[PDB]
Amino acid sequence: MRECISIHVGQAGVQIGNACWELYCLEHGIQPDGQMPSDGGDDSFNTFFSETGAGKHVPRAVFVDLEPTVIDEVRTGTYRQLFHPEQLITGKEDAANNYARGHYTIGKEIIDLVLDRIRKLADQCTGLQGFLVFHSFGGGTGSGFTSLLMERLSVDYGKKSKLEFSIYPAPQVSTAVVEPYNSILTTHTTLEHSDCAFMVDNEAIYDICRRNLDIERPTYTNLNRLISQIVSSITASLRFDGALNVDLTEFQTNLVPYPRIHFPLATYAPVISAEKAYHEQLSVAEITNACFEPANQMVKCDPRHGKYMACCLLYRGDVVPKDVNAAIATIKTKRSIQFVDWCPTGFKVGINYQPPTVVPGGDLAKVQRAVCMLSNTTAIAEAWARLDHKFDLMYAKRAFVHWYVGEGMEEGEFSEAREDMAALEKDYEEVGVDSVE
Amino acid sequence: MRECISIHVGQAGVQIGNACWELYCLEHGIQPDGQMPSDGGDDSFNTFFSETGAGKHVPRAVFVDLEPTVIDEVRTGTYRQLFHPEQLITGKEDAANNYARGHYTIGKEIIDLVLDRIRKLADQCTGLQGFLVFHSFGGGTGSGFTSLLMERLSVDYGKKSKLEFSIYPAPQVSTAVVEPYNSILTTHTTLEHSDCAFMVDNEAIYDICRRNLDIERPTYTNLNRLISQIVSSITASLRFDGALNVDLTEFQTNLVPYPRIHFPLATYAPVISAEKAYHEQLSVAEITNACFEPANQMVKCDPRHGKYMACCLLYRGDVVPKDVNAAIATIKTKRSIQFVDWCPTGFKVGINYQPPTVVPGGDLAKVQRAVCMLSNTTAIAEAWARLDHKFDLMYAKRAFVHWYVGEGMEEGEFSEAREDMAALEKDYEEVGVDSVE
Amino acid sequence: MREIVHIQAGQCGNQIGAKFWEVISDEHGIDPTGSYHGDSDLQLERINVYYNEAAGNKYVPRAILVDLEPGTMDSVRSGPFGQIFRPDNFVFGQSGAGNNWAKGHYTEGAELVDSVLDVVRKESESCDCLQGFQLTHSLGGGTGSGMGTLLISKIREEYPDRIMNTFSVVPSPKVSDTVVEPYNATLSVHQLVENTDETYCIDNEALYDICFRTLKLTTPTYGDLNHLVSATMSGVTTCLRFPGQLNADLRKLAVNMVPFPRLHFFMPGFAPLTSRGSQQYRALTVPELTQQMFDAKNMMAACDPRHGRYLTVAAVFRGRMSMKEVDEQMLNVQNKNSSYFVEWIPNNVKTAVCDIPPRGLKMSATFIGNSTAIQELFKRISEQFTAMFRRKAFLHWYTGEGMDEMEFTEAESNMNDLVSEYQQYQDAT
Amino acid sequence: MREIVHIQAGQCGNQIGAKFWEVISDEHGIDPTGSYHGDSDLQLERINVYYNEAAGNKYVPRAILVDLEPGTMDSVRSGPFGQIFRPDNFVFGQSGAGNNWAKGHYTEGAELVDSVLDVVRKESESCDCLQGFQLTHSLGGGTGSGMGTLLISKIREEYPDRIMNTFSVVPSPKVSDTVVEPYNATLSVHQLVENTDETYCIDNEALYDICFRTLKLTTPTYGDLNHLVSATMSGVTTCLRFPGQLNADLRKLAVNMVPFPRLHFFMPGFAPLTSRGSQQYRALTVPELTQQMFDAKNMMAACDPRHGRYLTVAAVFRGRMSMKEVDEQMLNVQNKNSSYFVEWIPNNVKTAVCDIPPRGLKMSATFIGNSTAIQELFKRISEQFTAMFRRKAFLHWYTGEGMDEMEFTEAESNMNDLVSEYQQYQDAT
Ligand SMILES: Nc1nc2c(ncn2[C@@H]2O[C@H](COP(=O)(O)OP(=O)(O)OP(=O)(O)O)[C@@H](O)[C@H]2O)c(=O)[nH]1
Ligand SMILES: Nc1nc2c(ncn2[C@@H]2O[C@H](COP(=O)(O)OP(=O)(O)OP(=O)(O)O)[C@@H](O)[C@H]2O)c(=O)[nH]1
Ligand SMILES: Nc1nc2c(ncn2[C@@H]2O[C@H](COP(=O)(O)OP(=O)(O)O)[C@@H](O)[C@H]2O)c(=O)[nH]1
Ligand SMILES: Nc1nc2c(ncn2[C@@H]2O[C@H](COP(=O)(O)OP(=O)(O)O)[C@@H](O)[C@H]2O)c(=O)[nH]1
Ligand SMILES: [Mg+2]
Ligand SMILES: [Mg+2]
Repeated sequence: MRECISIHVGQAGVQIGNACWELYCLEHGIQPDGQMPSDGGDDSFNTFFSETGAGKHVPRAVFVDLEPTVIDEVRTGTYRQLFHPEQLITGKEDAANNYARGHYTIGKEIIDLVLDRIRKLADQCTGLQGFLVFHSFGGGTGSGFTSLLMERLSVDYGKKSKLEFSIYPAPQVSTAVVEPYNSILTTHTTLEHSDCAFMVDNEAIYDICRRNLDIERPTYTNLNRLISQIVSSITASLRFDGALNVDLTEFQTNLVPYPRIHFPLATYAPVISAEKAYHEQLSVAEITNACFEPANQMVKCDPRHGKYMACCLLYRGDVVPKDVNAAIATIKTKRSIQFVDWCPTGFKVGINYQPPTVVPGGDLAKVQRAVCMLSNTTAIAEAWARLDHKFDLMYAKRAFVHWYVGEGMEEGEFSEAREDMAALEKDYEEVGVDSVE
Repeated sequence: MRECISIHVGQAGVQIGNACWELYCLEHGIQPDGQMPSDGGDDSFNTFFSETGAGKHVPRAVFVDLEPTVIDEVRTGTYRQLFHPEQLITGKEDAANNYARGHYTIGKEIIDLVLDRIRKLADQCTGLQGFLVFHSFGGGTGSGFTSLLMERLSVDYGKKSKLEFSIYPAPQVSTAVVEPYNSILTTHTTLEHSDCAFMVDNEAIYDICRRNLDIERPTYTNLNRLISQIVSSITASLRFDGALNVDLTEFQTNLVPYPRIHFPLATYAPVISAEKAYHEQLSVAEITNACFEPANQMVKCDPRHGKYMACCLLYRGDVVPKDVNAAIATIKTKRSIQFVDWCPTGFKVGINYQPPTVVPGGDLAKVQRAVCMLSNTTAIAEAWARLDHKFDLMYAKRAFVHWYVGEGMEEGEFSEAREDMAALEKDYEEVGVDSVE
Repeated sequence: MREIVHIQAGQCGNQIGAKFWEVISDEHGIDPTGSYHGDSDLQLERINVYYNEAAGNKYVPRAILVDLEPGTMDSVRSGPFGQIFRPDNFVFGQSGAGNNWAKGHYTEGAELVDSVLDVVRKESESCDCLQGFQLTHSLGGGTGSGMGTLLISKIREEYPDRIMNTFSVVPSPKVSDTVVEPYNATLSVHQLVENTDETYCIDNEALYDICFRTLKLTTPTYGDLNHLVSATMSGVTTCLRFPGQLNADLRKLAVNMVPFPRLHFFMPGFAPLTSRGSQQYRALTVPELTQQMFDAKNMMAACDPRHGRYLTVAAVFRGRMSMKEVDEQMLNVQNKNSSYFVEWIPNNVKTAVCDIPPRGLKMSATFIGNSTAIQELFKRISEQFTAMFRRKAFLHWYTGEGMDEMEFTEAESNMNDLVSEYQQYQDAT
Repeated sequence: MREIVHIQAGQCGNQIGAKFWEVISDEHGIDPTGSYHGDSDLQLERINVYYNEAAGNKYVPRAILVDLEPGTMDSVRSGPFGQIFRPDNFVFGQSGAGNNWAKGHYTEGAELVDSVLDVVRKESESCDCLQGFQLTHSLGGGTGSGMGTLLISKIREEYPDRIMNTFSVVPSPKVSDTVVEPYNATLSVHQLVENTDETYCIDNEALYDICFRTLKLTTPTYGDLNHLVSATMSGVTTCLRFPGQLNADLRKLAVNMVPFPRLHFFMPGFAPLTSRGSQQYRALTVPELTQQMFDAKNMMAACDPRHGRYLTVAAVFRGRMSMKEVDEQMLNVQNKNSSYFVEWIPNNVKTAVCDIPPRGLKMSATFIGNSTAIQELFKRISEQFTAMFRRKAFLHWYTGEGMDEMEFTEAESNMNDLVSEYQQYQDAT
């Protein structure tokens, strides 16, 4: 009865949801037809699966893209029978790595179609908590249409807990050229709207899928499994009764000290292969040190170059709360994990009774416990300092600006987004320092 | 015992009744031979099917046209064995998009034949309530002969509840050129005679059959199915016992505040295809918001450009009256649905225990509940303002007037019909304003 | 003796009454046929008030079912407990009121009412000593507002001393079920204040809450709402039909509850009202039944009593219980709510206890509340009336049926001569 | 008589309470259904304090379970002993506090609290003579800190004389479970010092030790920690529910343990606490139970009592034992620790003996300690508060929910008007 609908913008957001809704069907015994064999659940599915008249459950997902091809693979894939076909929204031409086409030219066409499909879902939700917007900072749809959409949901709702799961652009891996433009522009808009936007990077999952999973060749099939285990473990406390539950309203409360700073970086553990499911015992003390280890985070940032402002350990499965305190009290004593001077209480702890399940065809191993760390840290200021530096090199020559001015955007609006991003950059410098006396 | 005969004028009215009487035979188990297998009805058919001496039921329908071809397809179609062949009335030459030929030249020939066939049916009716005239505003027969017929039935009966189901001319779709002439002339006459004329537009069903049913190519076979579901759901309370029944005398009472304003626009829901019969649950709260949504009405008018004077939600099937109040009390709180200042009680609610059945070969889906909204609104003044504007452009050049003067009509009679229509146009302005103090 | 002739008008009054005679036939052990099949003679002791004994030890309900269309009656006469009524009593027209008061009171009502009163006068002379006539109808419909209030004006002229209690389903505050229900109500309240000894205002919005909130019914049909109205209706006359430790009747509830003859518009209430699971998690005591009545969320008329003062209060109880356990609780809710009760009526609680509980119940209540909370019931309708009437909307569906605007000028002023009287006796020191 | 209404706020207070009503239903022999299935009438003698007797000889717990999300309640209502509560009592919202005090006390708390107090007032009037309300919540959460301290401010206005004992799970010194738990604590201690007659500070860090050190639990889940909190909770009111040789209640523990009305922040303690094997290698004597309480490693509030002075001390004992064997040991720990007890309260030990032991125990204790050792409990939190607040971190998740910085300027000063008072009455001659 604590319903939570999810929006999937861009090619990245749909392909993430193709693994997320694959994972949710396995956690509730749902077939791809929706007909779950009810031959123990007890309204566990309710936060994502509005039930139809038959024995068929359909998801609370709005898959939106401006180009049809990534939606049409869902429409012809295994989960054809699952999704409501009015939710699968297509445009005609993509925004095509153009923020202004996602926000002014093409995005204005179907934005009233998307807000209609949200409002049909939001009316049949009786205890609606918040939103799960899946998008990327690189593409024109995931930047332009999301920023157009987050303008509209804060107008229509405002008080709902609007959460994002963004694909942050990597420092040296960039599959697009104007990622320094689409990321600065979409963050200038989503700053005053999104309650807590979870950063995820591709390169830091290229590190994890090569090292921790021992996969030589990780695919975007595999990177979306690890993001699905994050979003499942955040919504594991809603869907399943835990020893210490945590709502989506609790995440924005415990992790966001200032309304500007709402950019935590997720971290999942244990990420081990099937051969290494043995050879280690995986205590809650063992899987907690994996999260604060800087090599195992999922945004390419060095947390030793900054300070954690608020960490959020979301345990699930066979977890004992006394050994939790044994795992956490040691980490505040370690010097490499340091907090900010004003935060003595740098933790929010959640425990679920359900283990993470493994998707068949997956690369993770069957483990009896997991942890989804959601740590808001000062180390992301190193990430924004790169991205303004990638912005300032391109914009000083006025490169690629005519692809954005010719789609309705002011040239001076880039001066607005960059100076606002510079104002966000000094905020981590303002918060990262200690207090006088 | 609450009998209700129906008249079918013009090519449109016969083709509508070919789907309506197709639908009524399936709701009562009637074969096209009339021999229903009586191997639960209990005088349900009585309001339309006067029984013969054998086990054969014949309809209370008077199919009239001035040209034989649309009648002859009924005479050679599947329902040859059903209809009484004296009811199937043909002329020789059609009125042929000439109101004056339907009202003076050709219509005067068989008008005494039609009034004879009505009076033979009206004598074997023991509890006769009213009439169901099916016609169009465009054609010469559906405009001319109906207006001649409605003159005669108000003379002979007067107190009966004469209802019309008119095909209103679309704003940009016109299959005839002199539709701005035939529609103004037929409304000047049917105003003082018809008790409550239900407007239906083709273009707004072209919208619904393309969008809501996902049919790329809707035929006049398909548009007449949706009008048949309207007229079945209005007469569902007569034919079937409901949790809250509604007679045809109740519609003219609840919906007509002033004797001029008697033009509601019908709206049916749910209109969903067979693939989308799943993927949604269709509560009585879900199917009620579909009716007041401006995209799902069946006259091309914007109800947000006006005010509802009286709405009439005719539920049927698995409908619970408490959730009805849950569905309706929310809509009076919504700002997009606004009523007029003098009408606090803007609803008439009816519930039937019978679901709508689906015709085999139909495009609608099997649903357990439905709603036929009959909403008299101020937004139809936008429709008459177009149609006078289409009238005033043609008549100022005196275009097409010689086809009407040469058939017995005065040229000054167009000044009578236009100034009367202008007097109807200010009535929605007079009613649409609020009250002083 | 003290027989009661039940009259049903409109679609609504038939659907209430067909459920009402389902309750009476279960309280008296009557089969679907019409024969007695109970256990004790206490069901047969006062069987005669709602029943005439036919030949062959069968009982016909003393009921007169009136409509203007055959659609409601054929659902009644063919459903369960439809073969128990006499086929003479089903006096229905053919034309239908058309959800119109003027067609129900002038045009199609007057062309049937002489064939109704001759069934009334047939049943009234079959009564030994007539107690009075109970009527079940609505105020939003056309028949039940028109034909019903035409029957009361004929009966009070022909039976001036008999009690005339009507069970009027007053329209709902949030939703409407009729566009012209402010017209059908105000033209009926013109006829209810002068010819009824009492009138029980029931709202469909309030029963939508009580099914959802109190009984936890996710899908309440009309068959579930009408079992709550009929639980009041059998609970009002349960001391007239059964022995009790303190018997009341329809004249005790007339005298004690009507301090001024216009101010006879009551709100009912029923207790206990439990869910399926939540009835074994609750002790059925008289202090539990008492506090369940007097709150806001158990009033079948959709108005909070906290907005007004209770003028008079009746609490008809059923089942075996002790009188001190009653009389303390009738005092206990008057001490803590001394501002909520009216001051110049000291000890304004009528008590009645019947010895026979309802079927499947250990004990039960039936609240009757006469409050100034239903001045807002007529503040709402007369505001909805005047907003429609100042534009003269829907006037020609009434003026064309034999009516002038002077009918509306009186009926609106008659209601505002009643709104000002509840305001007078709420402000009274 | 002397009935106690149990209120549960937050996820934590529900998980304590669902284990707490597992202990009470075993001490009174109550089945999972709700019926009595014990052996003696002493369980039924004072059954009425935590139970209302429903119909059919079933007992519902006098418990009001409050949350802001349905995730905790559906674990409660579907688990063991979940079919025993009334479905009316589960008053939960939908939005969730979001681990926020301001959303628990201003935004989502106020939009539910009127539907909670009407269940309080329903249970309070079902009490014969109300003793007072016990509450189970946390100070690190959002609901239990917000909705709980909103319930106390409503109740103390409506019930000023009744005792208001809260079982507050104070946050841990080493680890946190919440980033903003210095904010949720300080805004709740602002509301606890003015509206609670007593408050039992419990730390999860201290129960992590007692499970590992004292009971030798390598894997203690919350179901093992909550059986230690509920052992205190049933042990506080065990002389109110059972006869004893020296009966205490929640007012004797209020008067004897609160020398100054702000200084009502207690630390509990339980004895015996044994392992599985190590319980047959130990003589269960009153001198064994006494010295097990008064050491540092059996305080459920994570602070050493050696850093302060015991102001007042209560030792509620269970099971049959002799009073001299008690009263020597209550003197014996006061002679050797004369500096550890406060000087200007001579003979500062309250004694209570119940005759009924816990199930499966020969004898048992329940320590209540009011010390100046919990000035370091607030020296730690107000230092963790001021370090976060001087940078105004996480302020906009509170300022955006209807709060100013003046709320924090008072709540921090109110806690330092309490730290200075324990320092005043530890330095007192
Ligand atoms: N983690 C992850 N990222 C993906 C995946 N697929 C695409 N991306 C990211 O998406 C970014 C580009 O944005 P897209 O989603 O492809 O494009 P868009 O948002 O639809 O906008 P358009 O360019 O107009 O199509 C790239 O930088 C990729 O990092 C995926 O399967 N997993
Ligand atoms: N909804 C609907 N409208 C129809 C259908 N067939 C014809 N029409 C309408 O009928 C209008 C023209 O009137 P007709 O009925 O064809 O002609 P008529 O009324 O017989 O008069 P004549 O021109 O003399 O034949 C067109 O504008 C169409 O919109 C149909 O099957 N369904
Ligand atoms: N309580 C209740 N009210 C009903 C029921 N059926 C209809 N109504 C009410 O009756 C009113 C319509 O009156 P109705 O008798 O159907 O129309 P009439 O026959 O012309 O008088 C509506 O306002 C409904 O709220 C029912 O089963 N129970
Ligand atoms: N002793 C104990 N403490 C708990 C338990 N579950 C949660 N907590 C504590 O409760 C705090 C979280 O409060 P919670 O009620 O879950 O959040 P809320 O619902 O927003 O108030 C954490 O600091 C935990 O230490 C439990 O089972 N036992
Ligand atoms: Mg893309
Ligand atoms: Mg034609």
